[PDB]
Amino acid sequence: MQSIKSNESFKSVINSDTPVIVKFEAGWCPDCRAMDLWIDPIVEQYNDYQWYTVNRDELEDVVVENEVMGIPSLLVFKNGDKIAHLHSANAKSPEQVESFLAETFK
Repeated sequence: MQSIKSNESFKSVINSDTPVIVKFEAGWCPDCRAMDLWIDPIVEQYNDYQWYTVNRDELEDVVVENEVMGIPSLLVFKNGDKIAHLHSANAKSPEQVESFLAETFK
């Protein structure tokens, strides 16, 4: 998962013809840390898609405008449009993330 470090970079990768998956997170967060222990196989299954991270405190403008309400959240984009949003309250286990991505990519 490559880190996005600016608003322009964010705009740029979300205007992809092929879908893009972005994890919003922060370094202090033990739920964000948890997710990293189990997310790598899901990333591999979903290899065909680009995965990125956004630090929630670093790009607030992005966070607020994409209606990111807690962390970790997983949002999916295609041609600039937000196509799915996994809110952090439901992002607690690999089962939950897998199910969200299956529902979004079906």
